Amino acid sequence: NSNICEVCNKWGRLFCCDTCPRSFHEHCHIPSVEANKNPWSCIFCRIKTIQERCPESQSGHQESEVLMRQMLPEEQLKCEFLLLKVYCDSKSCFFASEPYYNREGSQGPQKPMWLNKVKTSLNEQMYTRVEGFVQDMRLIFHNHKEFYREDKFTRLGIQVQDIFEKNFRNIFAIQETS
Ligand SMILES: [Zn+2]
Ligand SMILES: [Zn+2]
Ligand SMILES: [Zn+2]
Repeated sequence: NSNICEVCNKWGRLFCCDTCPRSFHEHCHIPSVEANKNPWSCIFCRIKTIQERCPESQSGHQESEVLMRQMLPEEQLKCEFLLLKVYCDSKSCFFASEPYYNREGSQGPQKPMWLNKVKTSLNEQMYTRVEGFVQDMRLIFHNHKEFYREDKFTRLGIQVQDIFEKNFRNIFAIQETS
């Protein structure tokens, strides 16, 4: 197994996966690492298995169809994974915790959002469809863009959104286009 967290790339108190070499801190894994379960499989492994069990799930889908899906166990897991994929980028630190807004010539967003809030929402099963999750994720980056305006810091929003969007298209096998 690995000696650093797959998500945050640090050593510490790690829990090792039984079916692959990855390792995680307890609250870096999504969901948080389970109390017992021997063997244990991580979220990467559990996603692999869904794809192997249904090979045609990798065929192209329309975004619109994927968003209307109900949050049944397998879509809940893919959303969890997609969220984990964003936390794997170090720049996620700017979007993790609750923001505040006091900049000359800007107003705060009507609906603030951050990664840890979406984590808690997924944890508490507050989304009934994929759409609710995706909307809150996009809202994070949209809020950033509108607030920081021409300040070059807006680039951080574009960049982490791109990681979100790429992984969205991969996990949910969105039809490739030109
Ligand atoms: Zn970690
Ligand atoms: Zn694994
Ligand atoms: Zn099948």
